[PDB]
Amino acid sequence: VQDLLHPTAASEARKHKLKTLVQGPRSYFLDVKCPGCLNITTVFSHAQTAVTCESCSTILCTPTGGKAKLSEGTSFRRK
Amino acid sequence: GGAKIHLWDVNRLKPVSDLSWGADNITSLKFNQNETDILASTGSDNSIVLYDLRTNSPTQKIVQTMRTNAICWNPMEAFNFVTANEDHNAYYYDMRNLSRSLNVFKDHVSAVMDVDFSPTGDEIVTGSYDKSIRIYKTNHGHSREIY
Amino acid sequence: GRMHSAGKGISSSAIPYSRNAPAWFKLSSESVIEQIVKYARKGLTPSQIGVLLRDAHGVTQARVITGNKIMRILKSNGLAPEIPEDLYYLIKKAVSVRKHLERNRKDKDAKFRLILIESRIHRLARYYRTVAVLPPNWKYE
Amino acid sequence: IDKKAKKDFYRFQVRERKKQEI
Amino acid sequence: ETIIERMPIAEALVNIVLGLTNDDITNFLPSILTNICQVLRSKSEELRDAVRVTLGKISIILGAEYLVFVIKELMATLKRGSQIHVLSYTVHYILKSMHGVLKHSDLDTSSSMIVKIIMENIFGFAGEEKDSENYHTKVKEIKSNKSYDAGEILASNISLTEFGTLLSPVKALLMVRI
Amino acid sequence: LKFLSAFIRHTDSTLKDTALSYVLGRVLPDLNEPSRQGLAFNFLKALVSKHIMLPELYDIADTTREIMVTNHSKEIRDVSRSVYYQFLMEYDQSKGRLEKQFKFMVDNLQYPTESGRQSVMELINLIITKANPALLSKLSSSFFLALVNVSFNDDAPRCREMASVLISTMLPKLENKDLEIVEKYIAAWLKQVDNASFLNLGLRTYKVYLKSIGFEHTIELDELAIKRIRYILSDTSVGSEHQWDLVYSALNTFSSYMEATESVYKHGFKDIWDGIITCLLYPHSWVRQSAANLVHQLIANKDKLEISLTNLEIQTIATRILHQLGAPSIPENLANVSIKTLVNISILWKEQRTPFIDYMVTRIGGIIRSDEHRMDSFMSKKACIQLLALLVQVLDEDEVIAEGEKILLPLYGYLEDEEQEELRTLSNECLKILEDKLQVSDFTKIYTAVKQTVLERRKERRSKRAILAVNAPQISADKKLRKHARSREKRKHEKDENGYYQRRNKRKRA
Amino acid sequence: TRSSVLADALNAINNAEKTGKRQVLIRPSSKVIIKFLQVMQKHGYIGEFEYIDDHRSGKIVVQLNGRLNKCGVISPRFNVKIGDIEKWTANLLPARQFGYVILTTSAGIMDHEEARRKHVSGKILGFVY
Amino acid sequence: KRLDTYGSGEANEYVLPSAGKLSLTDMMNVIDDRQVIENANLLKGKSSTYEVPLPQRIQQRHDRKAAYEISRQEVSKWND
Amino acid sequence: SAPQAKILSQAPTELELQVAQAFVELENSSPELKAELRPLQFKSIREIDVAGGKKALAIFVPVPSLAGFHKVQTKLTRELEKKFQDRHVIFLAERRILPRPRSRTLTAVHDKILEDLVFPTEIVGKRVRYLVGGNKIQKVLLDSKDVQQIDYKLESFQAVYNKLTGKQIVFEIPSETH
Amino acid sequence: DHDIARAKERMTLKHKTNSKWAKDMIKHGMTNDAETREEMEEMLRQGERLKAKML
RNA sequence: UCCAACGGGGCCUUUCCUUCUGGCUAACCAG
Ligand SMILES: [Mg+2]
Ligand SMILES: [Zn+2]
Repeated sequence: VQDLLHPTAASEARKHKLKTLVQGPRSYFLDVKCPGCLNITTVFSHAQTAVTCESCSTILCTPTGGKAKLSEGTSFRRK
Repeated sequence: GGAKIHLWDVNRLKPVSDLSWGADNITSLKFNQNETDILASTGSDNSIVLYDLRTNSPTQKIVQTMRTNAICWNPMEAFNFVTANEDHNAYYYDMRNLSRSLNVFKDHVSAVMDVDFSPTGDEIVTGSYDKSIRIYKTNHGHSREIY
Repeated sequence: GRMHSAGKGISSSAIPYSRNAPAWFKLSSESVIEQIVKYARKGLTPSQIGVLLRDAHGVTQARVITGNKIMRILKSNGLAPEIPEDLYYLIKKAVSVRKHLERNRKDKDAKFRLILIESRIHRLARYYRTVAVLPPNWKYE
Repeated sequence: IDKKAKKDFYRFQVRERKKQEI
Repeated sequence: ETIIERMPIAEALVNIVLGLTNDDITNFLPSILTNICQVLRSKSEELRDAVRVTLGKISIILGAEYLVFVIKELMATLKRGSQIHVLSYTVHYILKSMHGVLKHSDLDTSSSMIVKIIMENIFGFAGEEKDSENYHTKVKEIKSNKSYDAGEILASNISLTEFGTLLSPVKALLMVRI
Repeated sequence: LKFLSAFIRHTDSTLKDTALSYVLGRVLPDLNEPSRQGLAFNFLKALVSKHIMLPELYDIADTTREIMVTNHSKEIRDVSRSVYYQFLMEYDQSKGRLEKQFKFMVDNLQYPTESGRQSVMELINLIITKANPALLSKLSSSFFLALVNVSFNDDAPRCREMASVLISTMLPKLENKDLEIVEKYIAAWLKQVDNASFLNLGLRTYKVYLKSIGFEHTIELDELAIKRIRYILSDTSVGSEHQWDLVYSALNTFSSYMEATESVYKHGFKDIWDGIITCLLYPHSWVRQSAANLVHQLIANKDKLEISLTNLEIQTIATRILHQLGAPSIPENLANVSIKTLVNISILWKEQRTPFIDYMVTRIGGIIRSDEHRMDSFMSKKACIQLLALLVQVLDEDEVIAEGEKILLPLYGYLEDEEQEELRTLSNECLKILEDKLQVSDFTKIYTAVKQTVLERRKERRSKRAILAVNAPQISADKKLRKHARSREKRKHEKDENGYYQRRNKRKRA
Repeated sequence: TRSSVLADALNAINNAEKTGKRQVLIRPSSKVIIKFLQVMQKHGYIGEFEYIDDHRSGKIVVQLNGRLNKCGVISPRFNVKIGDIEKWTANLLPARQFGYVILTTSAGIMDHEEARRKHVSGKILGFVY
Repeated sequence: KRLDTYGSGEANEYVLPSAGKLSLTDMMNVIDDRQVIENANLLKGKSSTYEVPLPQRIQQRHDRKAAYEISRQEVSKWND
Repeated sequence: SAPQAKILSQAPTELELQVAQAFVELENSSPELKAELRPLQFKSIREIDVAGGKKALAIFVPVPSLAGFHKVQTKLTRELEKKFQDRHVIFLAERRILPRPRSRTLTAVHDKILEDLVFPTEIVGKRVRYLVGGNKIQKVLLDSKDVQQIDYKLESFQAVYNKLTGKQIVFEIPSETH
Repeated sequence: DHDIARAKERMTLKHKTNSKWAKDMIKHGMTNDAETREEMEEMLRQGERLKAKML
């Protein structure tokens, strides 16, 4: 037994994105700092493209099946 | 207790005082039997609110994972009350410390709809949506009987 | 609930409840419109434009950020497709399959898929003719 | 971006192709 | 296209007729007043407001002795749906317009008709339709309730002996559950 | 409670103190939601009025004084102020308590909310208006400094005006020793020439000092103000570092000084008067307005001067007042004051012919015909057109005929959008005055001269473009292209930072 | 595919009542669903229900107390005269005054008794008893 | 340099900006007498201005908590 | 800068003048925030009461400038609330409604006003509870970004929304027991 | 702290005023009802409590 | 003089510019 109207926050965190009471994305955005250049670029967590630093054309992330893998040496922060 | 919990006097046709924590409605309420100025209510938001008439104000509020259907105060311990809950359980509470329960009664297989103390205060009886009545000793977490 | 298949997948995007731009987004709406125009001029489709903006510029949704869809923004600037994007890709997939069938006439599987693809073009081509998006005389190949 | 670009998607692109056709 | 502009012609007709002999007045006034009240059947709100102002001015020119004729004519022409709400809005407007000219006990003759309109539009079926959330309309006669104001106009004019006309429907309402 | 109040107020019988103590026990807790306790306040007013002595009434006084300053409803503050004031003035209290009560009032004068400060000043005013001289003497110095603070620096203009009014009604009632402390502070603030802020404080407080105790009560303080005024007005040039606030303050206090005494018209004060004439064109508009008012009294009282204004100086003033009108944006009040001065100067020139009004008329016409700052020039044009109507009335019949062409020429275009409509209506009024002043024949002779002059020049200009085209078609074409380029720039619609679309020429600046 | 969301809501409520569930979740919601549930609530068949907005068709959570014997939709929504109402109440309800037939009339969605009282008619939405 | 219109309106002395902002302490200290200062006895001491009232829901929250402490004391009498 | 510059209305009210004065004072005090405070300017002010007794300042602003106003809102609002204590400051964009405006546009602009009100926090959700008797409770669920601030302003938000839209709404912050 | 202290001063004040003994005080009035010894003792207590507040 | 209800009258929520559809060549006919 569970309260459908008032579900526990932990219980909702376990559910599928579309199966919650109000459905919304589980993705997010990051502030990724370039290694060689130190400029900050906004990157989507599940980015489907190899995001490049505009100043350097330096690869920041690599697309994968789900979340994009951030290039080693690139610092990040959740935006 | 309806959309708002109201206090009435027999000799007045409009409610004498308006008690309410907020906008949420009140599903049940039970006066205390010894400290007669203390009142408890149940809300549709799975909450238990305590009131005191001497201050004409609500005092404490705790929210539970599921709704509580009935409340009964212990006729022999003014600070103890039991709650009939929708998670198959009845919970025994101390008024002064509501962060935990004194005991849990665990035998029903459907929502517990009503609960009552024996006037000696040593037993409680619970009615359930599963078509049974169970009797518990206040000190033990399983029923001694099912009717 | 796939058409032309037995698949029952439900994978999709989940639009957030909030319709407003993120508080952390601090870029002018005019600069986003200009970026959409440059990408379209290089020849990207509206779907691919949204991917680049969302992946590299923080544009969660163009409508949420600018107030207008990418489709409507480009048309305001003279950039519009000859045929709708979804119909465009269906025709190209039919062309690649038909080209493959010219060399490989024993590929009965590819012969089967071309029937499914072409039937998907007729259903979509029929729809656009009703809404007047496509001229009434338009017929596929 | 270059590999993802379409030569014939926009009306101006087909017009440009129409221009060189004649 | 010109109906709103021509309505005040009815006010001109009442003036010239009232100068005639009494036999002619009885022969021309009922035709003139009846014809105005039929324009209230119109589904145009702007035309219905143009009719209403002309009825108000004619009511001043006439006395309260003609008020009973007008109200009974109004009840005959407006009988179904939104027409019921137009009836009470127009009845209040005539009473509101005639507020200065009216003398004490002028509304005694028409008191019974007014209270039936007032009570029906507060507690009757018309009153319920005004309170219905499902009832989406832009007509101002229906969204606006003027029964309370009409009750104040009436109580200022009624002779105290007939003041039981107002209280009786109240008592009948109070006997039933409320 | 309302009935209980009327029971006590009127009926001879009264309730027990024990019964009264219980009721006040019920009222005190509920009293912190005063919005629905109005009738209870009337009950409390009854108890203090009969001076019934209860211990709980002293707690009521402590609660009801804070409600006076914190509550938002005006009615509750009004009734809570009355009950508190009567309690303070009537009920027995220890001297230690009284100082604390008055300590509360001074500190509450710095309450954040403006309505709170205004309510306090009602209570301050009650003490000032009705209190023992001994009590006022104890509290004169404290109120003055606290009130002067609010008047000097406060967000609410109403509070500053109220603070000045309280000081104005407070100083006359002070004892000589108490007033003598006030004189030190105003003197001390003026002495602080190093700090500009202290100067504004001294100059503004000196204004309140006049009209309350008057001029010449203490000569030393008066002399300090003039030295500060002389020091400020002398350094009004570009190199000067004085702020527009300090210049405006000096002109305010001088204007009040000017009313107080006629010594301003002596030769000693001429240096200040020259500085005032300089400020007519000071960069700030408010300084111009205050300078304009001073010059108006100077011109109206030119006979009072020991050294009468030389006609050259009067004519220089007229040039500067005309230059004021030509400024981009001018208020209603500056325009009205300026034309009153120029009319007064015109009377002198008319009565005594000055060979250096025809000069005034041409300058007025120049302003009416100017196209600079079209978007904001309505007020300058209004003043000029109204000024001409006034000049016609003063000027003699023979004199207007000589200058009739100059008057009627600029207004002809108007005689042939609500702002434009207003200007055309004013011009018609001016023509009616000209018609009444003159006869039928002289008026029509002047009207024909302007009509032919305006119509002749238009057709003459139309020809010159034709000869310009024929002789130099290419240069005429070039001039034509520049004209269309200019129009397109003015015609274009542009958006503001707020997405507000307007045509280029509609854009308004000063 | 989905044809009647009201039918789905009523079927889900019936199954929840069948299996002894104290609450039921309905997706999608509608104006018609809310009016049907409000009639049910006014007649005491259901208790509190709460509407959840997701910027889409929506959801509803209904509290159940065991007081619903049956609810159903009548599809298609046949046109009903004033005279026909009796016939329908005869065909859908186990007894004469046991339960209500729910109609959508020109004056809104209401039970058949109120439709007679207001003298209105229209199409039939369903029944509850 | 440029003409400062300061809007298009009559000059008001009460709107005139003041000032570093001068506190009341600065004004009373300028006297430098120490016998005039003590006459302003009400102006020396801890600030006595009232705190602005809090929002009622926040006030009720503290009222509810205070009421709860009292009620616990009343029922703890039954403990013996 | 004069206060009249900040005010788009030709005839500013006294409250408008005071708040614009606070604006220009903040601009002058700031070394560099002025660079973004100066372009910003507002259309009007409305001081509206709250159930608790205090008041709220609704600052009506142009739609395009609302982005910059939002960019500076936290600092600007804290400064103004310091300047105007016992008053809650909120920035709302002024959105066109006239075609008698149509109901769908009213609903859209009311929603947008709600999102403007809740700022900086965001609306997690909305719910309607239908009680047995027929009452309806409309509830708006807010996120917990700045809970300590908005907790003091929830009643102000309710009062403002009721005053502007004429709807009763309850703001709740889930994940906390208030 | 000020508002927490202010809250405590209320519910103490309301709690005292609700006390049953306080209800006994209001049962008489009009300076005509019999003055009981307990009331006279309170009248003495009111005197010193009054003195404290003047000071 | 202020406040709260209830009644009236005038305004406002619309800066300026472009922008209905269909025939035939910015016109001209139709809706
Ligand atoms: Mg697929
Ligand atoms: Zn880089």
